[PDB]
Amino acid sequence: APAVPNKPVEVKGSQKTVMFPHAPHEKVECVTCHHLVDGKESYAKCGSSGCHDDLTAKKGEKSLYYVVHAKGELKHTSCLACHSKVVAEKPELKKDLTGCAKSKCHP
Ligand code: HEM
Ligand code: HEM
Ligand code: HEM
Ligand code: HEM
Repeated sequence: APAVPNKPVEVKGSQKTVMFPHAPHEKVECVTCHHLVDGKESYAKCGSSGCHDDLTAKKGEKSLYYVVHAKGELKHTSCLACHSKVVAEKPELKKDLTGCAKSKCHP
């Protein structure tokens, strides 16, 4: 695999950009997020052409907003789905990991 980035990286939408840190996710398997595509591994950007390249729609497989924020029923784990399970076990982190304002994603 390539080396994991050692600094936070940009995740751009149509209007806002959020910084993603790999360090706190050191014990999550790479494949949980960089999922297989047509049975092969890939570390391309999520919003790459032919991937989740619709930067304005809020629903649908092709929407980057949806694959990031949807709370349930998906084929792979979204950022908000996993963070909601962590907050049930560590409720002190609710606003940092799930808030829409003043959180670690949208400070
Ligand atoms: C597991 C150790 C693992 C590896 C390896 C890895 C690599 C990696 C690379 C090479 C990039 C840069 C992509 C580029 O082409 O610029 C990258 C970026 C993102 N990653 Fe990652 N990553 C590993 C693990 C994880 C885990 C566990 C998750 C989810 C919690 C995750 C997520 C992301 C995200 C988001 C990005 C940014 C993509 C974008 O569209 O900007 N990585 N990773
Ligand atoms: C970048 C790390 C990235 C993320 C994040 C991500 C998430 C993701 C989710 C949550 C789903 C399920 C959506 C649903 O159930 O409606 C999902 C599904 C697909 N993905 Fe994805 N995805 C990331 C990376 C990439 C890349 C680099 C591509 C293009 C090669 C891509 C494509 C797809 C496709 C196609 C699907 C639908 C079928 C499936 O495998 O579930 N994703 N992704
Ligand atoms: C989806 C790409 C996604 C994002 C975005 C994301 C962000 C994120 C941040 C900003 C933090 C806080 C770290 C800090 O304050 O420096 C954080 C922390 C944790 N996350 Fe996350 N995360 C995304 C995805 C996922 C997934 C899919 C999981 C679970 C499979 C996950 C888990 C965690 C955990 C655990 C932490 C640390 C919590 C703690 O106990 O301190 N994240 N994430
Ligand atoms: C709380 C549920 C919450 C809301 C609501 C929210 C909104 C939001 C918007 C409107 C954007 C901009 C869309 C665009 O520019 O196209 C956006 C972008 C991102 N968000 Fe978000 N968001 C909420 C919560 C969180 C949390 C807790 C995290 C981190 C786990 C997070 C992450 C992201 C990421 C990544 C982006 C950029 C990619 C994209 O969705 O286009 N959000 N958010």
